[PDB]
Amino acid sequence: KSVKISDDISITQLSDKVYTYVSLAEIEGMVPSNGMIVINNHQAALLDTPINDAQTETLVNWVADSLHAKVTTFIPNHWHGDCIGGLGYLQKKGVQSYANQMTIDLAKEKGLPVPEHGFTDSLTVSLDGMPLQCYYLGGGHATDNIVVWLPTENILFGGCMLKDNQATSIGNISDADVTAWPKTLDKVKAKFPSARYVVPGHGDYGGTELIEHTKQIVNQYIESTK
Ligand SMILES: [Hg+2]
Ligand code: NA
Ligand SMILES: [Zn+2]
Repeated sequence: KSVKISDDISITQLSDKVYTYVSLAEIEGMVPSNGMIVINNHQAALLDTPINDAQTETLVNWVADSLHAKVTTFIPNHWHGDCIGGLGYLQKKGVQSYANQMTIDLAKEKGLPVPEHGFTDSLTVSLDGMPLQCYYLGGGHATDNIVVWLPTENILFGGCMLKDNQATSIGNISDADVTAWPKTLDKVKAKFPSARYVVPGHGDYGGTELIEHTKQIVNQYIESTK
């Protein structure tokens, strides 16, 4: 059940420990972005932030006030705004961040907020006992794009690397590695055959079919461009 927690942010529960939110932002489009909120021992991990500090603040305050958990952790999918737009506020709030080194480096050269701990292959952050496993399986939608697996929950936040079942466009391929994209998706499917829920960057979530679907979109793109 979708729960509007603001006129722009709405949250939806997938399990007792996991929630996926959608924040909307006018830009391009009044586009909607997805992210997660993983809770344990009154500790929250925000996975991706809303387009900015304002939205981010609203969400974090809702997690506290409503979910009765304090966001102490943050992991961005990659350096794009719908991933780290609210990192500044979080840092202001004292949040520990982890991200692919690639992301850290890009945000850096981009004068963008910088996640503070950087990993290169894979990493597991124990959200007070709860494992949040991050993996860099290759380039996709963005060169630095990662996925975060919640083993205990069997939930994959594949991020902006996966498209919802209704999607039909490859999207912004400005920072994408098109040719790598299909192989990454291959590694992802193979790596999480147990995905109960697969959550993408924009749109509704589903199951592992989101992987094969995104891969259909990309391969077709690669063919359209004979
Ligand atoms: Hg993202
Ligand atoms: Na997001
Ligand atoms: Zn992006």
